[PDB]
Amino acid sequence: GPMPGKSVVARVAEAYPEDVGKRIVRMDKYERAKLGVSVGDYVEVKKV
Amino acid sequence: KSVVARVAEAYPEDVGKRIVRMDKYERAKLGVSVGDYVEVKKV
Repeated sequence: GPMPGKSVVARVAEAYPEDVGKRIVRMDKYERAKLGVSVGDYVEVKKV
Repeated sequence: KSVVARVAEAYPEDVGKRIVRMDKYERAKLGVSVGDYVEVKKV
């Protein structure tokens, strides 16, 4: 059933070269599902 | 030092690995390095 979006803790990995400078983060469907976001949505990232 | 970024899909090889790919500008603005851990939340 529907779950609310939750914060996710993830390990930083380096960007693919075509993505550099585009202010994107690539995250898979499991992280997006837990976050409650779709591709093209915006997220806030903070150090932990 | 929160930074806003747009979500893009994962490369197939990265699916299931609990990573977030971000470039050198984002890492600098966040003050993090590859391998560090970050918290991500929906805007």
